Order: sequence, then structure tokens, then C-alpha cells
Amino acid sequence: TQFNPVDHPHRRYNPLTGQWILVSPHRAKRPWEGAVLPAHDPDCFLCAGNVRVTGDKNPDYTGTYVFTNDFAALMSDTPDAPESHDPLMRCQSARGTSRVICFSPDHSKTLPELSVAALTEIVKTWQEQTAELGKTYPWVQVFENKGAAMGCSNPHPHGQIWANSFLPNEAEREDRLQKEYFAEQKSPMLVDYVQRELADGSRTVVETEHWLAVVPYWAAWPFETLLLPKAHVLRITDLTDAQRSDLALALKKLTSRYDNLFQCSFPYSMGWHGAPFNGEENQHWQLHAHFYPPLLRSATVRKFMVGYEMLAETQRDLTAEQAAERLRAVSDIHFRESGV
Amino acid sequence: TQFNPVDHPHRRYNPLTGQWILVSPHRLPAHDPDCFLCAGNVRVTGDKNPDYTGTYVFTNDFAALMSDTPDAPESHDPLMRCQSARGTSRVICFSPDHSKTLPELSVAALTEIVKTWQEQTAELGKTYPWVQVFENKGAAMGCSNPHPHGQIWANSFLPNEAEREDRLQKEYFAEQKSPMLVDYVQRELADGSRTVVETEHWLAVVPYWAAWPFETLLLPKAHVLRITDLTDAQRSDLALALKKLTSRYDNLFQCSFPYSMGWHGAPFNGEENQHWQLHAHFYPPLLRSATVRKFMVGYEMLAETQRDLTAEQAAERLRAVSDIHFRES
Ligand SMILES: O=c1ccn([C@@H]2O[C@H](COP(=O)(O)OP(=O)(O)O)[C@@H](O)[C@H]2O)c(=O)[nH]1
Ligand SMILES: O=c1ccn([C@@H]2O[C@H](COP(=O)(O)O)[C@@H](O)[C@H]2O)c(=O)[nH]1
Ligand SMILES: [Fe+3]
Ligand SMILES: [Fe+3]
Ligand SMILES: [Zn+2]
Ligand SMILES: [Zn+2]
Repeated sequence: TQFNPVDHPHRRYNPLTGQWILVSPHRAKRPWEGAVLPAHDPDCFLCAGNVRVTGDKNPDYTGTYVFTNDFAALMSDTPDAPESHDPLMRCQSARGTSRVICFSPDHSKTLPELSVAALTEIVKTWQEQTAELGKTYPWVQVFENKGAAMGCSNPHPHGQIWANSFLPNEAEREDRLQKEYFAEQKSPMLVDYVQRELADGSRTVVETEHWLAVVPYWAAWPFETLLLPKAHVLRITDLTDAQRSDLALALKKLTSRYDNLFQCSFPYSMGWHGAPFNGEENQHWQLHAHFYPPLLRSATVRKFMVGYEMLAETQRDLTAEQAAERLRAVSDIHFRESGV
Repeated sequence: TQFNPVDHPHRRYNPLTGQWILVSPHRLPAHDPDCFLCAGNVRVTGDKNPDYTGTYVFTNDFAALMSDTPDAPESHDPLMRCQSARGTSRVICFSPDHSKTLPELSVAALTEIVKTWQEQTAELGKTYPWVQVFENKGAAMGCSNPHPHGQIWANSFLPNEAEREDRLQKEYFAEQKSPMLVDYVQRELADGSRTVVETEHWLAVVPYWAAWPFETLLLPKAHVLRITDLTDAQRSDLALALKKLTSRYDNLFQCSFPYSMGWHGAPFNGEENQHWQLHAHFYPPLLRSATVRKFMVGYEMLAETQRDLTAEQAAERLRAVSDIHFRES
């Protein structure tokens, strides 16, 4: 009859990557089948005062602590790979460094369980590290991989920061696409997007005075979110103190809604994408963070991005709109902090 | 201090996707009474499987695409735009043996699987431009039912991977006047460093730009556009190459090796597709052992794929084991 994206399969475009996502909204459904940590761990290599696998001892830190990855995948003095135009087998040089960021000394407190003051210190540390690395490397990538579903055997809450001498794949593509949009539209892509989402609200999950978190229109993972500042901001280092303290609040609310969804510590991979330190005019950029969680149906039922998804294109069953509604239905106060 | 790809991190380019990969080299019964895919059993839907022999193909009971979905409104919005999507999905049971995976089947049985892939591709290609034959194997890929099977999806459009591969192959052919993967197959044949399986008409290698630890690319030595174009000799040899490749993967850690695999051939879009070269990709998640796997998360989802073992080391490791399944030895 008449197309209704709530009922009919369709593909949605991702303007940041130039790819499409296949949405299948009313898939036939299968038959109903039916329905604590210590604050300090003596063996934890990330805990304060402990010795790392390498022998280096961690200080008796009280807030965040950043150290160079003992097993860094990149190094700052790597020799250059030879120049090649080989259409089939070619390589390029790679230099960088990697650092681990302990969010706090408490071995059992994840982001939504930390206070706004503690979260503000984390943002302060992300800014300091990004400013320092940006002086030498054009691309700085702050990220966090959380949970065993993501491959983490050590639950100590922490993130990582990688610096690259080149623009990795996602960055170069987001940079190009954003540039094109800006050249034609004269406004940054994501700033216009924030405006549209604020007028709509159907995909909104968290809204604070300076931040907006939505399940993007083009979301690929079930409960994936995109966190963006409401004003035009190029890098994390450019946030005003007010935007910074507010970011800590948005993060706390966003991560608490994720943990309340299934009443469990929700795994995900998250990272910040900001203008590169390449000396160019980067007005086309908009600082933003992506959150990519694997869980789909329960604290134990996850989405496996395989087969058809790896050979052709990502496919999803729950729409971005339904996912946002589910995230808005729970509380924004972490279950462990609320007396419920 | 000379640049040494064996010691120094570096990036390698993937000509099929136009993306770089970062390398840091310094870093069960035959019949199950409850199985929905078993011969003579009933499915969720109450439909009953025939006592099939060989392969068995049926329309997926929970298909994500339908053939008659109404079209979506045309739109050129640069931010929020959708497009129509039609198609179908079918499940392909490899054999009635609930416990025999690809490496454990006879070359004759595998040849029947290839013939089915060809029949299903020809049939669906009359209506759809893209036909995707694939296989998701193992609990690590989310497979609850170990009954060996694959799936076949048809789309009214070219999915992301197909679109990109078609365009990059087309560009290369315009400039070189030769198909990208035909050239690549000839170069690897002459090298050997990344070769894992070589038969009369096929070659399987750990591609130079491999992203997953023991990922392989299986290609015909001659220029072939689609699976439906293989001669009978090529088809029978394909069965043997598949038995050898999959046998090597299972012998690596001596366990049923999980992977997701799929064929990419020229689309049925009525154009000149001489630029294409039929190929299959094998993307296995295991890395160090039968339990220790590779997670493509964090840095990789936010920037680019990273690998610790080089393509040359992974190929050397696959070449070191026997190509006869450990249970047939
Ligand atoms: O009655 C049925 C049962 C299953 N399937 C499909 O067949 C495959 C396997 O189903 P099963 O429960 O055996 O394993 P699972 O899909 O859950 O790993 C999947 O493609 C299902 O979508 C189907 O089409 N009809
Ligand atoms: O003594 C140690 C232990 C771990 N790590 C690093 O911290 C992260 C911890 O995560 P994982 O490997 O425990 O999963 C990794 O990137 C790892 O290399 C160190 O740098 N030093
Ligand atoms: Fe981004
Ligand atoms: Fe391909
Ligand atoms: Zn700890
Ligand atoms: Zn079975």
C-alpha cells in the first residue's frame, strides 16, 4: 500500500560514513520461549599502589592516573615504510603512542556510579591528554572499551588514548564528508543535525543545557547513541568550563540509562571524534562521541554483527525510534545509587 | 635503522575497500529429533521438512526482506534520507547430517552444495541485482544450531560492500585494462608467501590486506564473473579447495573453527561487468587458541582495524598443518 517506515523495510543513510543501514521493522517474531566488587584489588594491575605486569608500580593516585601502555601498538620513532604506488600491494608508515587512563582508584566504580566531580576530572584529563598529544600527532583518539562482552577481563574502570601520525579510516572519512557538507551547506553537518533532533525528539535520550544524546537516525547497533554538544565545538579542548561540567552530568545520565536498561553493567565501546590537529581550517567539524553497545535483548542476549552484516551491510530489527523510547522509559539515576 | 615490515608497524591498503589496515608486528548425532533443519522434522511454523537427500533449501520463516514492500519516497535530503529495500532470504541445509561440517563432507557432497549455490544464484538473479550466499558458523558467530547450513539473501539494491567493491574494481579495470583480482591472483601465485591452498583451478591466500587474524580470500585462477559461470571442472575443483581450506582451519587448534564466509560475484544489473572477479572471503574471529578470540572493538570501531600477527605469519601457520581433517586422519 503506502510506505510506512514503521512497518516496511528500508535503508537509512549515514552522512558521516556515506553508508546505508538496512532496517527491517516488523520482522516475523519467533515463538515466545519464556521469560559485587571490592574498591581495591591486590592483583589488579590498574589499582593504586600495585605493580604492573612490567614491574613499574602505580602511584597511590586519588583521581585519574595516566600511563603509557606497557604494550603499545605504536611507537613514536618508527622508521618510514617505502614510498609505493603499487595498485595492489602497498603500505604506509605508522607512528604514535598509546596511554591508559584510570578513571578513579575505586576498582568497582564505573562511569555512571562516579560523582559529577569525579567525572569532571575525567573530562579535564581527556582535555589535557588531547592537548599534549595534538602538539605532535594530528589524530588523538580517546576511547573506552567496557565489559567482558567487549573482551575485558579486568573490570577496573579505565579508558585509553591513542595518538596517530596519520588520520585513521573513520577519521579521514568523517573529515571528508563533513567538509563536503560544509562546502555546499555553509553550516556544520552535525550542528544542523542537532537542530533537527531538538525539534523532533523521537530519538532523544538525554538532553542537558549544553548536551544532547540521541539514538541517531542512522544507528547501526541496537542502542547506539551519538552524544553531541548543542553549540559548535571543534575539539574537546575547546569546551568552556560550563560545557565541561555539564558534559560530566550528561555522561552520568546517559551511562545510567544504559545500565538501567537491563539492570546490569552495560558494555560498550565509546570514543570521541573531534577536529584533527592538522593545521587546516576545520570549521566543518563538530565534536561528538559515539557509543556502540552490543546488547540487544537482555543482559545476556547480544547482537552479533556477522554473516550478511560483514559481507554486505548492517541490518537491524529494532528501529532507532523504538530503541530511544526504551532508553527514555528507564530512570537516569543509576540503580545502585537509587534506593530501588 | 631501515624500515622493516617485519618489525615496524605500518599500514597496508585494501584495494577492494579503499581502506587501510594497521599492522603492529612487534606486538553430536546425525539426526536430531528437535532440530528444525533436520530431515523430516517440523519447523517453528509447523511446516515439515521432507526427508531430503543432499541439500535442502527453504524460504526463511523470519525473512528480513519481502519481495513486495512498497517503495519509499524519493529524497535527496543530506541528513535524513531513506530508500526502499526489497528481497528475500533462504536457508540452505548442507546435508541431512546434523553433525557433519564442510571439511568433514565428501568432495561429492560439497559438489552438490556448489551446484545448489549456482542454482539458487541463477534463479534469484533473474529478479534481484544482488545475491549474497553466506555461511555463519559456530557459537562465536552467534549460532545456536550446529546443523550445518548457510543462507542466501537476494536484494533489490547493491549493499554497501558490493557497491564499494564494484566501484573500486571498475576503476582499476579502467586504468589497468585487467581485472583487479585476476592480477592479484597471478601475483600471489608467483610469490607464495601468503598462499594457503592451491588447487588446479583455485587459490586461497591470507590476503596482503587481511583484517582478521586468519582471514582468507578464495579465488579462481581464471577470470570468472559469477559462481554460475564455473565450468564443471572448476566446480568440482572448488569442492576440493573448500574441503582443504576448511580442513586447515579446523586443524589449527583442532576444533570446529568458527567463521563467517560469503561469495561476491558480479551483480545481475545488466551492465558490462568484465571488471569483476568471483571470490569468497573467510572472516574467522579466533586468534591464539580455541577460546582466545579477536575482538574488533574500541580503537578499531572508532578509527581503523588493527592486527598483531602479520598476514605472512598467519599464512605460514595455516600452511604448517595438514589439509586432511583431524577426524579423517
Ligand atoms: O522454523 C524455522 C526455524 C528456523 N529457521 C531459520 O533457520 C536458521 C536456524 O534456526 P535455529 O533455531 O535452528 O538456529 P538459530 O537461527 O537460532 O541459530 C535461521 O536462519 C532461522 O531464521 C527458519 O527459517 N524456520
Ligand atoms: O601491566 C599492564 C597491564 C595492562 N596494560 C594495558 O592496559 C590495557 C588493559 O586491558 P586488557 O589487555 O587487560 O584487556 C591494555 O591495552 C594493556 O596493554 C598495561 O599497559 N600494563
Ligand atoms: Fe564520529
Ligand atoms: Fe569481496
Ligand atoms: Zn583495579
Ligand atoms: Zn539438524
